[PDB]
Amino acid sequence: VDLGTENLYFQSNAMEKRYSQMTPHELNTEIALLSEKARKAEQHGIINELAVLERKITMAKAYLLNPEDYSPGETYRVENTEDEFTISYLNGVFAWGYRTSSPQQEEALPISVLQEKE
Ligand SMILES: [Cl-]
Repeated sequence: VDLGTENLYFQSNAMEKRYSQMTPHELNTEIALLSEKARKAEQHGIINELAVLERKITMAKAYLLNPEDYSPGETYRVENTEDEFTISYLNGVFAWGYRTSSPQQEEALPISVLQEKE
């Protein structure tokens, strides 16, 4: 068993544990540092790395938000897409629900990507 293929499960859990204990100021500092590294990756076209950093930023941003500001049963726009996502329930910093374009698939998205409808 090459459990190393699951490297990101352990990295992800460590990140979430770390962010869950941060103050808002610490999260803002983390996001600023990640954003500066992302800017550098973007300016050099290092796409893979830019994507890794942006996924971390999206997660850090979810820890700054308040899960109670999101409502089960409400439908939101998924940031940077033309999709709509209806929330089934919240757990941690994620909203479990489904996209109106794939209503047979329950799935989870960080609350930071849910935008109130316009
Ligand atoms: Cl995180």
